[PDB]
Amino acid sequence: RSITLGNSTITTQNVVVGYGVWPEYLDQPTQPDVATCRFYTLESVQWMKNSAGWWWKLPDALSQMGLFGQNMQYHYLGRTGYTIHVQCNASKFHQGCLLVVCVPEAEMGCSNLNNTPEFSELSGGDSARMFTDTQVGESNAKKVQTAVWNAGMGVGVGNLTIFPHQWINLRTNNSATLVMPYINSVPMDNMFRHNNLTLMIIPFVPLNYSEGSSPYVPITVTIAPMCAEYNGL
Amino acid sequence: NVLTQSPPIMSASPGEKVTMTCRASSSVSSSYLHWYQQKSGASPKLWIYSTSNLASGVPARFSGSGSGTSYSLTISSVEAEDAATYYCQQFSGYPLTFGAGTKLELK
Amino acid sequence: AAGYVTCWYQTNIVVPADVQSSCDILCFVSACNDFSVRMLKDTPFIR
Amino acid sequence: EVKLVESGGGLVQPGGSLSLSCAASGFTFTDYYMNWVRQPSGKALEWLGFLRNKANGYTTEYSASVKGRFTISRDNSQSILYLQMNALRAEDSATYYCARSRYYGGTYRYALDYWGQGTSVTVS
Amino acid sequence: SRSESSIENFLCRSACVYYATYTNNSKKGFAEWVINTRQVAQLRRKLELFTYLRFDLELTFVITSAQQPSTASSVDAPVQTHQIMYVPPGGPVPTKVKDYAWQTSTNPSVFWTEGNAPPRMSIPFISIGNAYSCFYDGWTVYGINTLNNMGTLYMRHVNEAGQGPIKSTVRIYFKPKHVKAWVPRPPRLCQYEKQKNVNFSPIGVTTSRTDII
Repeated sequence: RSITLGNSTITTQNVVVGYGVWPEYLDQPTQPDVATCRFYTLESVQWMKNSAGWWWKLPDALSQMGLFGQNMQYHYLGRTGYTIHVQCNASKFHQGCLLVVCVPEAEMGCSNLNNTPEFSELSGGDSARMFTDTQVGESNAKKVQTAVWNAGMGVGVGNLTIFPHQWINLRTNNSATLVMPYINSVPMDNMFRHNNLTLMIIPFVPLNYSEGSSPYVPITVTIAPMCAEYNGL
Repeated sequence: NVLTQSPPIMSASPGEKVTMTCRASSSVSSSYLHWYQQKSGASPKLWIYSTSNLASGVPARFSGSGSGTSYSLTISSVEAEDAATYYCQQFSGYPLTFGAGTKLELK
Repeated sequence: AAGYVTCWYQTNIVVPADVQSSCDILCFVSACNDFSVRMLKDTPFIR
Repeated sequence: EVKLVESGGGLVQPGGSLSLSCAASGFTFTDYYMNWVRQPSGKALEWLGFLRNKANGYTTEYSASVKGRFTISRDNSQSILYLQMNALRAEDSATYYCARSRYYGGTYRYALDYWGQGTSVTVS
Repeated sequence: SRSESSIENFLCRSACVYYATYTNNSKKGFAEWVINTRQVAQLRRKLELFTYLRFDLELTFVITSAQQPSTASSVDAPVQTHQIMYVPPGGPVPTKVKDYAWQTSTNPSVFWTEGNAPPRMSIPFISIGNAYSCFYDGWTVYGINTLNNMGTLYMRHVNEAGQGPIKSTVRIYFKPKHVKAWVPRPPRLCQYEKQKNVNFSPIGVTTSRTDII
């Protein structure tokens, strides 16, 4: 209840941590630990009736975010773990079910079968990109194919539970919490050309409500970097 | 993916059963094939959706069928007020292609 | 500039059916127990 | 009841521009897909494009024949659907309809349930 | 029986990955194969169950021959010898049959005379990162990851053409050895279009039935 980091404070009341391991620290990489370790609340998305899903590429949603974004232009390298708090707040008269899954190395697929998607289309900075429940056509050149039953990666979307995940059932549950360690092949990588995590929120059972209730429900994502450090002097 | 309708011109007296077919070039799924009806000097109206389901306000004389790459539409009893043009729509990829058109004139 | 105590909508007010949506907030102020005053004068709240 | 009227057609020199407009009343506008279909004089129908609902982000899906020339949009104030036609040719002389789609199960079958009355566009 | 489902028993299996021909006198006959795991679609779907892989490599070459139609007058041939050169990542690359890059001292090659056991050679975990990566969400061109580059192989005859043409085929066999795997991943549902990327066209989730009950 009412946890705080730096100059921010959020409140909480069930956590699922990564692949079982907890994030920790390692020329010489220096340790900045107090200046940017805080809760970065992104803006809320609206869960409507015929909504399809959302995604965020994770070391890119915190690129225009304050002093964390200032520490990226000053540093060529870095390695960072995360802690993600997702909560949506509806009444007891709404009903639905969300899957909050955190995918490492999620290559997206382009709509044209020869090309590859562009950086403006793969990831909106600190802004959610949307799945669709129709097909993106082949005629446009560089756009992400977002048929949500394939999850944009050419796979069964029901089998996405092999990644570290959490269900949000409005009947019983209210929030989700993930703690994701640093997963990469190299120990310290180029932070400008690599988005090594992807946070997806997909409504399996759609939102429903009776006439009179509030016709859409907000979802609030909060990311807090754990064990961030960069390389330089 | 183009659709061919046959016959182009169809004539039949009222009271009998007549049917038309719409054969696709490739495989179209059974849920993405629809039938429309356009009278002379009027906009089209959705008639049958997803190859077997009657729309709203349509009389029960019609029943669509077919699967794979061959689809059809049967009229159990032909009246006088349902003489129009009937098109079939599909979706395998984009775009949404229509039929050529089957014109029904009463005899 | 000496400070500001602004407050912002993060999300909307989600409400069920047959519940009113216009709600109010009250704000209380106090002293945080650790401070001092010097050079007594008279109040400006008089004629 | 559902009522889709539209307006804006007329005469145009080939190589010019024209803007159609579809006025929608009788339903919530931000919840359905809205299409654009043309038909020439006594020929088959031809689908030009649609525009998805608010929950899918108002993205557009043009046909391969008119991609780059035409533009579908909407007005954020009122329930008016637009069609900016640019670089008109000799074979664009047709009747332009305005259609709507809905979900039948929870799925989106690609049918068009309600149609507009049709405005006519011809070139000279 | 749970030792058949281990990672080594699932992936350390031999598989023919390439098949090319080359003839000695035609001045544009020499084989070439950039070593990638995305060649055969059945092995690719097994290696794409994991994000990061790390294995040794073992290759075996089944080289055969055939006598092409020459003119006349008693074609007699000695036993043939072939050269299989392996170019490491960042090495000089041949472009003709008579080139300098065949003779470089840092590209190790085997020489094998026909009629013997096939020429096996073995390649260690040759990369700078600590694991090969099957998927890469980023740029270096999108999703390439120039760090998991394993090299190239080149084949040619070493005998000059004596009296008649002779063309040869080669089948390369591929066997991952001492495999470690990390971060499992759902298996692919859609089909494979291009070798380089993950691009696809959408398909239904499963085959259907008539009624739920």
